[PDB]
Amino acid sequence: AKEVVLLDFAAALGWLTHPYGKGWDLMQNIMNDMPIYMYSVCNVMSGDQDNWLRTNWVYRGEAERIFIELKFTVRDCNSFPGGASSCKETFNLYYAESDLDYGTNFQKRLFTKIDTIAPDEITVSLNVEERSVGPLTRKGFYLAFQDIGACVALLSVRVYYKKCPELLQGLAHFPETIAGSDAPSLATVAGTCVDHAVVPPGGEEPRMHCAVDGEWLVPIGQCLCQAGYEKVEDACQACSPGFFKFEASESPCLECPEHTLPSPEGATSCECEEGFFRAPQDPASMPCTRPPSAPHYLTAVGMGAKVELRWTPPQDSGGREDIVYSVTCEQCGPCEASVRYSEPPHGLTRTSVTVSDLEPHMNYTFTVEARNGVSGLVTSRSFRTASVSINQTEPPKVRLEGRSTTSLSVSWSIPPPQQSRVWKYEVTYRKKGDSNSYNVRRTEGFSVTLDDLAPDTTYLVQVQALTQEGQGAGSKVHEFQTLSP
Ligand SMILES: *[C@H]1O[C@H](CO)[C@@H](O)[C@H](O)[C@H]1NC(C)=O
Ligand SMILES: [Cl-]
Repeated sequence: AKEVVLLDFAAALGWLTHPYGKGWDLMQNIMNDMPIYMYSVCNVMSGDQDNWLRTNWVYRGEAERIFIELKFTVRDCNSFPGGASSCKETFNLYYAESDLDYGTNFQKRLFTKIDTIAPDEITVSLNVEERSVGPLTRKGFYLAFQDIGACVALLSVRVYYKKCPELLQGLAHFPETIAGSDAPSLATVAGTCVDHAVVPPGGEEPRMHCAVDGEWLVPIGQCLCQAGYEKVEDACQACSPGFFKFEASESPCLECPEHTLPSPEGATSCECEEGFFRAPQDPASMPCTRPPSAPHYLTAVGMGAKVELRWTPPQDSGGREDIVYSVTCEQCGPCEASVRYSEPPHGLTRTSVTVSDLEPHMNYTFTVEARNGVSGLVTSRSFRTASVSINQTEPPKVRLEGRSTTSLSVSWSIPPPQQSRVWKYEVTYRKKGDSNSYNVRRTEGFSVTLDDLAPDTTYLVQVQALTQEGQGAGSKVHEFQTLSP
C-alpha cells in the first residue's frame, strides 16, 4: 500500500531544543561503518523535567491524516543510583498546525497532545510505536516531543500519509487518490470512461471512495461500451464486420439479422437488402420484413340483404404479426354510404365482416386488401376480390282498384330499376279458411282481374315476383272482399 513520506529523521536537520543546552540533545554512535543520529535526554535525577524537542516545519501537501512512527529506547528507572521517584519511563507526543514557519518562535501552549508513549521493551544500560492525527487543513504542521523526566533515546520518526492505487473498474478509470481522514466523512472520487465507453441514460456515473487504510471502498455506478463497440478484457473494441450493437449494453456484438447487408466495422445497425424494409416502430434487432400477400381466399354468401365476407390470412405474412385488412366496395363505381359495415371497414384485425342494406338487383364487388406495418413503405397493392348479386327483388305492393259481387280487380307495384329481373308475376288466392284449394295464375302485367267468385267473402291474395324461377320475392298476404247485392 503506497505511502508518501513527509518527514524521515533517520535519512537526515537540526531541530529546535527547548530549553537550549540541557534537555534533548543530538547524539551519535558507530555501526556498520555508518553514522547514526539520535535525540536523547537523561535527566532522571533532576526533580522536574519539561524538555521539548520540535521538528522543523513539515509541509502537509494534500495529506488528510498523517501517520507518525517512532522508534526509541528507554532505560529502567531502577538502574540509576539516584533512581528516585523522580524518574519516569514515558514521554509525550504533540503537534500543531500553522500556515507559516514559526521558526524559533516555539510556544508550548499552541500544541495539542496526541498521546503518551510507553515502551514496549524497557532496557538496562528498541520500542516501536505508531499514532495518527487528522484531519489536517493548513499549509504545514510541527511535531513536538516532551520529556518529563526519563532516559529516552529517539532513533527514528516517520510521518507519512496513505494512498489509494490507480485502477480501472467497470470500464472506468480512477486515479491515485489520497486516503480519507475519517470514515463518517469519506469523500467520493469520480472515475472517467475508457475510450469508446459511456454512462447510459440514466444509470449512476462511476464513483468510488478512498478509505483511511488506503483501500478502495464502495464502488458506485458503471461505464458500459458505447454502441457499435463491445467489451474485450478491460477495453472496448468495435464490432466485427457482420455484427452490430445498437445500444450500450453489457451484451456482446450480435450478428446481423435476416435479410440484411453485411455490416462494416463498428456497426450499430445492419441495413436491409433491397426488397425488405424496417418500420420506425421496429427495433434494429429484428430482421427487415416485407409486405403481405393478398388474403388467401375470400367468400361472400349473402343471406337476403346482408352478406358474409369471410377470408383467411395471407399465404405470406411478409414476416410480421401486425397484418390488418381493409375492405372497399363497387356498386359502375365505388359504393356510397348506402352500405353498412358491422365494423369499421378500414384497419380491421378480424377476418370476417357483415355488410347490409344492399338494394336488390345490383351485383356489388368487394375488395379486401391485406397490409402490415411495412406496406406504407411500398406503393404496391395486394388484395382479393369478390362479387355478389341478390336476385330477391322485390316484395310487391298489392292493392285493389275494383270490386264486384263476383270479381276483384287487383294491382301491384314495384320500382322500374327492378322491373328488369322479374321473369313473371305469380298471383295466388283462396277463400278464408280454405287450405285445400289454391288458385294460381301467372302474367307479366302489373294488374289482373279475378273472375267467377262468391259474393260477401274475404279472399287471401298473394303476389310473388319470381326471379327467375323459385327465387322471387313474395308480397304481403292482403285480404279483399267481394260485394253484396
Ligand atoms: C350480376 O349481374 C351481372 C350484370 O352486371 C351479371 O353479368 C351476373 O351474372 C350477375 N351475377 C352473377 C350471379 O353472375
Ligand atoms: Cl485523530
